[PDB]
Amino acid sequence: NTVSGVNGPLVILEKVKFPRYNEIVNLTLPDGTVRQGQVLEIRGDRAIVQVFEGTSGIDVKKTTVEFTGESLRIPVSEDMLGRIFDGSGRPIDNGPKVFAEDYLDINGSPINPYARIYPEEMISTGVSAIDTMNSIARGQKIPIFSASGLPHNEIAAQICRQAGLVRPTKDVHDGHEENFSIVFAAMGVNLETARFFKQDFEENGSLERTSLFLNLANDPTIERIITPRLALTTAEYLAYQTERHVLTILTDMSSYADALREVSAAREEVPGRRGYPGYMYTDLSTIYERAGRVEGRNGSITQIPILTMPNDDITHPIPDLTGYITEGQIFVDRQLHNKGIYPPINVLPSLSRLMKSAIGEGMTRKDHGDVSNQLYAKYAIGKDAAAMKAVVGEEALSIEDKLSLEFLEKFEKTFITQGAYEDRTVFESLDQAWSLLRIYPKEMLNRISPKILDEFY
Amino acid sequence: NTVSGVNGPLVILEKVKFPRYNEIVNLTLPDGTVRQGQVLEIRGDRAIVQVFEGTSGIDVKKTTVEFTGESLRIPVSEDMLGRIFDGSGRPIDNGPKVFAEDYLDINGSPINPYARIYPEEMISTGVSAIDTMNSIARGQKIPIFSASGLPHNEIAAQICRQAGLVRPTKDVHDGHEENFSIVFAAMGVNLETARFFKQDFEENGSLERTSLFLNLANDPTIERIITPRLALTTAEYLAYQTERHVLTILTDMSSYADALREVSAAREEVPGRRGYPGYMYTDLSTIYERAGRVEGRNGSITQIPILTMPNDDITHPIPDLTGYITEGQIFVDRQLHNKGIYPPINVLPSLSRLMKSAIGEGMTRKDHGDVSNQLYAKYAIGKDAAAMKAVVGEEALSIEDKLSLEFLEKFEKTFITQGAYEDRTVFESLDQAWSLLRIYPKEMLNRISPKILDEFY
Amino acid sequence: VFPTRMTLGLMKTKLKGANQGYSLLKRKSEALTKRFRDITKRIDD
Amino acid sequence: GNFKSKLKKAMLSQQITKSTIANKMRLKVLSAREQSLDGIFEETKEKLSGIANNRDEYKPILQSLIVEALLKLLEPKAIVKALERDVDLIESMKDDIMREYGEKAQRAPLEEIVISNDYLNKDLVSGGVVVSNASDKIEINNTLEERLKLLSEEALPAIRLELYG
Amino acid sequence: YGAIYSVSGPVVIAENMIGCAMYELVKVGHDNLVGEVIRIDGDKATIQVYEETAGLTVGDPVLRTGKPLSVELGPGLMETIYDGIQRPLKAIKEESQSIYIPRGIDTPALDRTIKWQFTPGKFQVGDHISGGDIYGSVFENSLISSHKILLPPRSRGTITWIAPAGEYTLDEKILEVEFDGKKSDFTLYHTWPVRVPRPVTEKLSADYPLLTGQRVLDALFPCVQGGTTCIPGAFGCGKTVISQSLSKYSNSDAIIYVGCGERGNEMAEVLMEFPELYTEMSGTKEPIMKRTTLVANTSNMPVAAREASIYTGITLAEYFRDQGKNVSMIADSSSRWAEALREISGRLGEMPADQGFPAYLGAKLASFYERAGKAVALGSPDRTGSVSIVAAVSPAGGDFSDPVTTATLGITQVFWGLDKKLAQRKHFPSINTSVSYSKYTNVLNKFYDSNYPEFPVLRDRMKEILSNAEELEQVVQLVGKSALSDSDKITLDVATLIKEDFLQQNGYSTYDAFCPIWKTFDMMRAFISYHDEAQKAVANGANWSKLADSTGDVKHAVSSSKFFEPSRGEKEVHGEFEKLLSTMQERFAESTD
Amino acid sequence: EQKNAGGVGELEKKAEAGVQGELAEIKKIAEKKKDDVVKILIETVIKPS
Repeated sequence: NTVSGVNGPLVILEKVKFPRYNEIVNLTLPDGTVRQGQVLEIRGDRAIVQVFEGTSGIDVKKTTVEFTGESLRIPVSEDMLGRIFDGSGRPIDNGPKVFAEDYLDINGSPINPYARIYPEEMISTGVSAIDTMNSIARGQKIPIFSASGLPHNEIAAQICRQAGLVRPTKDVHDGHEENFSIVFAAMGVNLETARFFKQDFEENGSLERTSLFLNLANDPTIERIITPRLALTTAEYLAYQTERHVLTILTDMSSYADALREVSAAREEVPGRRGYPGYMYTDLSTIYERAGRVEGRNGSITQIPILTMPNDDITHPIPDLTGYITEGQIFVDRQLHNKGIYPPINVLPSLSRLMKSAIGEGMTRKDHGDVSNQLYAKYAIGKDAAAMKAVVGEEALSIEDKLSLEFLEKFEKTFITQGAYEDRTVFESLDQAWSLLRIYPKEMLNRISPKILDEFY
Repeated sequence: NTVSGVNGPLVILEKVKFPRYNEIVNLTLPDGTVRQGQVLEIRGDRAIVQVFEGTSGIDVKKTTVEFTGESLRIPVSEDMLGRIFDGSGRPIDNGPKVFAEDYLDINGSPINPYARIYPEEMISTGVSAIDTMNSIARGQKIPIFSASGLPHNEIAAQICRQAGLVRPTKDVHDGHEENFSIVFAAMGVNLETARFFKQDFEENGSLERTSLFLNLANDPTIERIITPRLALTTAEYLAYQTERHVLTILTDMSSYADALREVSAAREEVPGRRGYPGYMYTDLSTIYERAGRVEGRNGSITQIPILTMPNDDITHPIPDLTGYITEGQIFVDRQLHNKGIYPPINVLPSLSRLMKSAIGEGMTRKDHGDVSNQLYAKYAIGKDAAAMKAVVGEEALSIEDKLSLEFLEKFEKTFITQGAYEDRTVFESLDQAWSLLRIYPKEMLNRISPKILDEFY
Repeated sequence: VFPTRMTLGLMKTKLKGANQGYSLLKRKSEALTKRFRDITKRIDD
Repeated sequence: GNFKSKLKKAMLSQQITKSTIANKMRLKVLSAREQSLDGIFEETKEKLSGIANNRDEYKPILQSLIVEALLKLLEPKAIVKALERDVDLIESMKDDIMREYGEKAQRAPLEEIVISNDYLNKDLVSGGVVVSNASDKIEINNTLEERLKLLSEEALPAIRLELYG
Repeated sequence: YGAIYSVSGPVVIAENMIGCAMYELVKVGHDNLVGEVIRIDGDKATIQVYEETAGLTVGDPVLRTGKPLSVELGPGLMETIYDGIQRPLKAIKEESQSIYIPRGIDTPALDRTIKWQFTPGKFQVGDHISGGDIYGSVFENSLISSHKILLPPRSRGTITWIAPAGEYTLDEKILEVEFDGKKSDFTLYHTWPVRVPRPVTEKLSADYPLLTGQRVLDALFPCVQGGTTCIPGAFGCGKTVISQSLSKYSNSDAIIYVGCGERGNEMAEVLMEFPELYTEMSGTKEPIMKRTTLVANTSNMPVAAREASIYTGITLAEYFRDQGKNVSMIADSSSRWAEALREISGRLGEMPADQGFPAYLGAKLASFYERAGKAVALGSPDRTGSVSIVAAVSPAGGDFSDPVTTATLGITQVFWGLDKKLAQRKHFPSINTSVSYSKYTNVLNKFYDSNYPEFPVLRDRMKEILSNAEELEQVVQLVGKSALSDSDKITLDVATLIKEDFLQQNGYSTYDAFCPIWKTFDMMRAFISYHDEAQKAVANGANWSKLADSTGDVKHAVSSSKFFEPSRGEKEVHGEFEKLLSTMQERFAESTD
Repeated sequence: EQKNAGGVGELEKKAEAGVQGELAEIKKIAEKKKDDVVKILIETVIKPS
């Protein structure tokens, strides 16, 4: 009906009891622009709305509302690739709107025809330190944990450029046979970097294959959270109807987390630990839900969320909850970056717990899981030996440890390091693993069965 | 007669303001299930009730309420003993009626007749580590600070079960002319554990010496804090009127504390550090007020509360507040349980602050005090020696350190270690002590008067 | 910068590592210098 | 080794019989005490029926039961459930029950006594009345059986001490 | 009846809800969503609605059904996968064409087309009957026909009608009970409230060991059927691999696998893996499946379901318990249930006070636990049934200082560690004697003494070797090695052997599908004998180095033990390990002189 | 063990005889003082409680 009040950016409507839940309402403001808002909650003879464009202009008696009568749903086309959108899917280049062939729900709770077949075939991201150690399977969602003090935007970028150049490597491996498409969603990221993302798609020649949703921080909070839901829904349509391998790259979760946090400052719903909502978990889980093998089991959606730790620790609420919903984690680190390493990836807390089962010898090798296991134990000792080395002197060193100190550096500067443009064969990756291990006797090995070792070493 | 609402454990019944505080009320259900509860708060035409059994499932119109007219009190009797009760003191034995001779308040004090006369005269637990090294005399409240890494329930039982077999031996030496009774209170307990205590007692023939009150952990939290309160009141009556020395065993203070933190969910009362009350002091104190010498002072109420560190943190709020109030503390550590010593009481930071005050003769010996000094000091030195041995080797170690080492192994493996069904009277303990100390010459024994040292090496 | 949410537990054990080292290493040092002194008088003669 | 172990075992089984002797003695003594208590109470309710069934002796007793309840009710109308022979008994001394409340309370005479059409069984209680609020928000359950049960809580220590104390 | 007052998140509030209780099953809106009144504030009831909202308006009716929310336990539970609200997942796949539950769609709690073979109980006409007594039985699978049809907990009367043997539906009545007038007619399914602990004849103390099938789990502290256990996780240390692996390897009559609030990929894995693999009970035609009743919740589905998960799951263990079936309930992970509880705490608006976590949290964790245990089965013919709860605990913030873990350790009597540093190094599951305890130990080693083994003696020494190693390692790190006693070196060496053979095993031991107690005992027995001979050997004079060099052949042989499988000696006692002891004795002879 | 093969069944001889007289004094004084305790219970119940 009309504004009773506005409390924070949240706008308090006084209105008669009829609307749908998540029903779009259009607020008529006196300035030549009408705007849409969604009822966040519906209550007894009032509804609290956060208006999707702007944050100012609402008046007491100079406002009018009319109920659209329809809750927000994303209008989906599979012709949506090769178009530039914003966070509401409106054009910024004038002309390419989302348009439709079907209308599907933004939550993806109605359809949810996610297959009960567990991640199957191999995926790589062309970065050796990712591929071998925490090996990606289709439908597997494994987070990229980063920290600021980093060119973390450059690491995300690298993965976006690399995605789709990997795919002929994968065809040959027989972990892909079908088209590859990219769904790209941006939330609260710098101007320069938004041009880097467009440019990386352009180079690849996959601009046609990708959709860009661009959302800045000067576009509202509620609208920020909707953006990946639009993207996600379109990916689900790609994966289900046309049996495609869909990669959605969703950056930046941190920006998404803040937005959730700013709200509930006038809701009846109350915020829990560290001022984060307690149903923050619930919010993450809605995003995360569209990910997994689709029914038809020739398509899948693989999802890579990008998280920068804003405080740097991994026990901060943003990473801690995410790591739990996902199956393992991938750690980027400040320390490698300082020495002058790119892409700087620490592997010591990095483990994916569903890695072994997915992969098999037919597109990897049987030693892929064994050779990875050896390299973690040796790297771990090398790291403790280093810390002790500083404090006491070379008094606590032993033969294995001196060897381990060299191993650390060897691995760091040959294995993990590679150019932005560079991409890597998995089979190649595995010969370079063996090479590093060749400086240790075989009697000191034990995370590999003696049968397996004898064949490939 | 009309339930207004339920907000968690706390139930709001809407009926008039004419009831008094802690008056039992009866919720009459159409299920034929009468549940009693006690009013926490009374306000104008509503009272807030916590139901002992269950806390929800009551209709908002098909229910009636009746007021009892009696505030909660324990029917206390000397014929009550040797029987297994719930957390409201009602038989689960399938035995006869509770019986009364008086009705005594369980609110915190019945008549509070806690003396302005300090502790003397030994109370024997039948565990060597506690009795000799940390002498407890009646009225003293020394807690056992244990952890979940130890078998806290099994050690607690041991103290009860071996206690009161010390007593014929005391009667002969003339320590006790009046009888010995145990009041055992178990909280939020597991079913196997509840049964375990009864079976242990049955085996020793300590069953009819004690009353056991079991509150199970499926029983709501409010019942659980009521349990020790019931126990403590019963004990104050046996101790005052028929003059008996009573040892009260209360496990687990950590579960009682949790209940207290747990209630508050519609109260306007806020907790303090780590979520535990600011008034956590107050609640501890409440148990603590029933403990001390009774008026007439040949009977006493002696309290040993048992506190379990859940995470091995001595800076955890529960032990800290308690520790300040209590006359010393007993520390039990994980390390000794691991070597396989049982009981594994390290007497390294354990203290009794009124150690001298307890002993005498006729239930101790004169030589008790001097020995306590020799064994503690030698033991501490024994721990220090173990670390040095690892470094220097066995063929490069000192004489003084070698002696200290030998003492550590024997001390642990003979004094502390005793069998499950082996009672260690204080007289028995003191002899074993002289064998251990003998290995040192007289030249290295000196916190002992030469008079003693000449009697017993 | 170091993790805010329950670092306490690891950081306490760091302290216990350190502490054990002062006592033990001081015993070790004490013993070596006690020997050293004995040798000193022997060597000089 | 095993002599000593099997010996400890049977010396423990020996004291479980001491514990079963001590529990069985004390269970018998106490269950004989409970049985006597339920013959004191059983006789109270055989005398109470005898009083209740003689209506003229009962008439003041009924009045004071209702009046006792009204002092704890304090509502302007009271709903009274009684026995079949006692709703008539009440009716014919309506004036005396509301009179006697107004002289025995500060509160002004009860404006109405509502004579109920739901009645109590001789199968539950021996008589007595259920006095309740008009909108039925509060009940003062002043029945003869309910009263004896409530009495038992305070009478139990008096009797336990005299007999077995 | 009621009129919707407000819809905030998937929480619906409705005014005008009188003669309603606090666990009522309700149909919410005009959409007829399944829902439950958790609490009430005056006239206004706060209802958790188990299907999502996206279009439910204010002022739509709310109809109370006149009874609590319960779950259905009948026949056909086995060899089917359900959710945590318990609607068949499989039936959902065909009819809705949606693999996972669709919005606005409702399906009743069990399949209503399936027919079962009823065979008569041990009752006839005019017989007095009681609850948990066996009224019949249904041949439910091929592995097990042990599915007893019982008179419900809290039922007694006389049976007016006993139907004869034959084929019936589970909606097609076969029993009439009369208690005082018609109590109700009964069918093959029976209903049970998921908010109450299921009645029992008596609880009995646990004293019968289950063998996990993992040598390491038995070796340090034995599992018991009837118990409670914590296994630490960290969400990237292969906690899933060992959960699913334990489930296969452990052997009970019925197993209930409860995914609390999971990846969705992990749940999918178990659904696929189990009919492909075999049982050790000789199961055929989807082997493992026939033995499992599976509760599948992902975290991406509604939060109500995920609350409901554990409770439904425990009731399923309990139902089978009354029949006299021994149950293993593996619930994974209990920390995700707590995370759902923290969610409810903030959505209704109840106070959190357990470190930013619920008021109720500590008590709800205990309530779940107490429903597990060993018991004399419900009903008077007397059977043994048990429930062992294996509940995974894992971080919810800190490493063990999170609320979840603090509460759970209080109440658990069995705890088996898992160290992160060894996890990354691949030596999981790692049990640390400081981070592990069993209170069941003393009754359990005396049980194994009766069975044949010397077991209690081996336990103490196993503990001693691990125990001294941790303290000596701390001197090694700080001071270094330039000296470390002859005895101390031995302890370190032997402790490595124990790590490698026992602690490391999960797709690295070619036999691990089920490992007997005798074999574990025999393996550990060789390790301990090697230890005592070695320490004596340095003391009676013989260098440490000569002693390593001569032990030689046997030392390797114990190193290699782990791959070896029963194939010599008995069916549980292994000759290679028996041979080993005697050869060891000969090595000592060479080594001392 | 022969005194533990005789020590059972002997529990009930000692449990009965041990209270044989207590159980008779309980029923004796109850019948005596019954009307005089009942008469007090009668007064309390029939006059305001």
